[PDB]
Amino acid sequence: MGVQVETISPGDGRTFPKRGQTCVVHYTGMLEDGKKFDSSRDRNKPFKFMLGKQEVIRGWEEGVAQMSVGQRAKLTISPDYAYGATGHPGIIPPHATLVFDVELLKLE
Amino acid sequence: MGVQVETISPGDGRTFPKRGQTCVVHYTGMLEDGKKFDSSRDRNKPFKFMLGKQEVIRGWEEGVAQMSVGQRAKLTISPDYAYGATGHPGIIPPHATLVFDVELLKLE
Repeated sequence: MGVQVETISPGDGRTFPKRGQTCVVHYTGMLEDGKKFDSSRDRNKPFKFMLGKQEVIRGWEEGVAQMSVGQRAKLTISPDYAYGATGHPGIIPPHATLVFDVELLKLE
Repeated sequence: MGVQVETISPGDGRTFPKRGQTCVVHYTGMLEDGKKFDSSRDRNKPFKFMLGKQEVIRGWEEGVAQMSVGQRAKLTISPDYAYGATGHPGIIPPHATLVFDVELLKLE
């Protein structure tokens, strides 16, 4: 099923992350029931990752690439695009669909 | 391939974790190249988990059950018994075999 991107608030509509750019984001990740399992907002520190390096789940690689700079969006990511059958025991159950609220602050 | 348990130092040879008991352990987890990705020792705080609850990877569920109280052992865990194809991007690569040094301190 992959990743579905639903907007929360608009970006510039013009600047989209390209391979090798560093995306600077704030995010919150929730299980399908709404339980938060991770958030950069609760650390008060944006998270950075390089697009295409696979240092985030596939749903982020392909979903954040669809966002424009400044946009906030909800990414609903099916387990094949997340942590799969094994999940991450103690944090993410097996076969978990995840929901992330992501704001793309800037590209570096 | 599952989990292989190789001893490091002996336990009592008599008391093995049973379903529903809380295992109190110190551990270090390494990727196959030896890079440490997690350790309760570096937090100076033992880790507790309940056997059979799937709050640890399958290799722990089935490998720690083979340890006796007081034993320290090396668990080599193939990806199917760990984090599988997806891994945990940014921490555990896809299809990673992991090595844990685990000491079973006590059962609660």
